[PDB]
Amino acid sequence: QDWLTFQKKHITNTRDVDCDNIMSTNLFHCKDKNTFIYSRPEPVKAICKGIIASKNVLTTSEFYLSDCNVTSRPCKYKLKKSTNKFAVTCENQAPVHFVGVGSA
Repeated sequence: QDWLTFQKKHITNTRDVDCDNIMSTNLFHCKDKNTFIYSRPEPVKAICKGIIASKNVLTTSEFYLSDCNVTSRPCKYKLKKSTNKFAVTCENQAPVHFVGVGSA
């Protein structure tokens, strides 16, 4: 989509996110699982340096990222708080898509 709205979708202001509450917003619209990126926008975009075409890149740094995984309970979750690097799809040297946490 775009660099700015990607922030609205995955860039949050809190490491301790009430994702359990947030999910009632159509943004998450009672999702099963979503990771967030608690970061400044600039550090995030820096991963995409050199990336013109749309392709995913792995973060060189570790970021404060949490995964809301829905339990057996309907739209109720567990929070998994992690600090790791992530993969994002960059285009025009801007992250627009989140691929997921998973790396060495």
